[PDB]
Amino acid sequence: PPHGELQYLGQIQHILRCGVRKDDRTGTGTLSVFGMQARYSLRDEFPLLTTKRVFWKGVLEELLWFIKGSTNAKELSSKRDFLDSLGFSTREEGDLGPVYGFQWRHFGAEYRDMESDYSGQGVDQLQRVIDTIKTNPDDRRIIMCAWNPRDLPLMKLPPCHALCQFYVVNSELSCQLYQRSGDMGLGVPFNIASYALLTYMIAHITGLKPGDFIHTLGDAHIYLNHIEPLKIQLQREPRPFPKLRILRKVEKIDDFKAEDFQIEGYNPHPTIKMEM
Amino acid sequence: PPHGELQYLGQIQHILRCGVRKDDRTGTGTLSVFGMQARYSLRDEFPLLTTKRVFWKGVLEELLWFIKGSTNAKELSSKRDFLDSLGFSTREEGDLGPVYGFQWRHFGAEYRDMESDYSGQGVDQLQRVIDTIKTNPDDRRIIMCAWNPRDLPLMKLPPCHALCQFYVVNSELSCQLYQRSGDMGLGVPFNIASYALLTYMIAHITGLKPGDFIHTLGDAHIYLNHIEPLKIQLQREPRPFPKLRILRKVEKIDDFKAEDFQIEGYNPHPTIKMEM
Repeated sequence: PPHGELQYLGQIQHILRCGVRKDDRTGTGTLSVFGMQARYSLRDEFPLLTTKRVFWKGVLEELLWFIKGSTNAKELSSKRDFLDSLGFSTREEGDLGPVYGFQWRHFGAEYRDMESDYSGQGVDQLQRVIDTIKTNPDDRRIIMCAWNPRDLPLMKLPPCHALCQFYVVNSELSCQLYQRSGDMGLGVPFNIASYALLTYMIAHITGLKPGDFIHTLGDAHIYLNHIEPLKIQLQREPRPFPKLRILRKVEKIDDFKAEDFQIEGYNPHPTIKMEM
Repeated sequence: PPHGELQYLGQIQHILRCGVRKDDRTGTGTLSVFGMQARYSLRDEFPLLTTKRVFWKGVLEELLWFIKGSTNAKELSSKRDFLDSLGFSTREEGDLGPVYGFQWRHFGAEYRDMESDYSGQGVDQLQRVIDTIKTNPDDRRIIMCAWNPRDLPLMKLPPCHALCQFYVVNSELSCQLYQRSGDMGLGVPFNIASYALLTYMIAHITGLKPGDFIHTLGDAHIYLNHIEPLKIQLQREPRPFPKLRILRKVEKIDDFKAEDFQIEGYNPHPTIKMEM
């Protein structure tokens, strides 16, 4: 049964062979393919890519900050145009505005500052997911969306960047992430690990077992400057994925802490430095 | 190069072989797989399935009614629980409430009745798509969403049922539809034809050529009562897809009429009656 990272590598190769030159907002050209999908088993394995070292502690710490609903850059620990819409003095103090996990936990709420009490304000998308999984696991609407923060100033009712759908059958929790664009070199590996981790978390608090992570892309692209390192990455053979262990029984999504998680059996190839 | 309908047939076969029993809101069991994708070329062909006759005039007429933004059932020509939320006398007169194409043309507007003037109210998702294609064809946000009408009474900020993303490169317009659930027997063939048609329309008014239609599903399912007819459908060999012809030059999406369209070379297998 073939290693799932083989799908990611096949996608990179497909884009290098059949992608077309397409310009992005940031000047930089890309090689682009529209519409792709890969499926990663979460059953007794965790799809942290092995053809280069992925910084999983960073992935974890950023996901926890998302889960908190924080809009304070200071709060994002050691592990873009949107800033122009902010005031100077609030920006200086680390206040990002109503972005990222604010949308997950207070979707539609009116933002005051990064220190305001938003309890009870807006839709808690994340708790809605967890609650639906418990009240009706057959539901087809177990959906959570994220917005690129730069979009929120630009227009009325901007589309999401990412739509994440959960699914339950036979005691297994699966997750499908649709992303309108994905950078294959940097973003995608990170997003895979990040949503796979979220799925492990939610499965843990709802008493289910992780099933599959399905990653679907709109504009799947490779920045011109990542072409040569990706060509080299394609020559590396994947190693069996590692396992992820959750180290205590946790009951609410807000109680998880970075120390609750351990990776084991992770044997990646060396780090590839890709330049944003 | 293999016939694209082969993908749809492979999906049906996959669900029959590997799908699991899953119950749906309507009682009825289904065989379910989470996460699938198929790609249909629109380049000099139109993916109207050939392994059974698809009612394309109905597909066309319903899409035109959507495009109109109509909420009047009477207006939907010859070719569910949500009604319970409506008043008796408005319902009787055919007024469906702020549903279907109302969302496409007046997203977020406050609904009065089916005869009110909504010009200038809400976000015109469809014109926004067309406008972005003309102002920035590289954009990754060329997105239009549809909601299952039954959801709008149920909750604050319900998720979409369908997210449709367009993409432009080299003078070609492609479309990806993500659907959170798809009934393989009835819904999917219809949705394929419907969004492929929309893509032809938009391409025509923006001066592009149709590229690919990508269909992505969350809960891809087969109702228990469709199993035996689908098993028989799987034994039929697809015939080359037909072509679609747009018969005059049309400039605005609202000007299209059912008579502007002709199918040619359509040689389907006989009709399969699938019972909703």
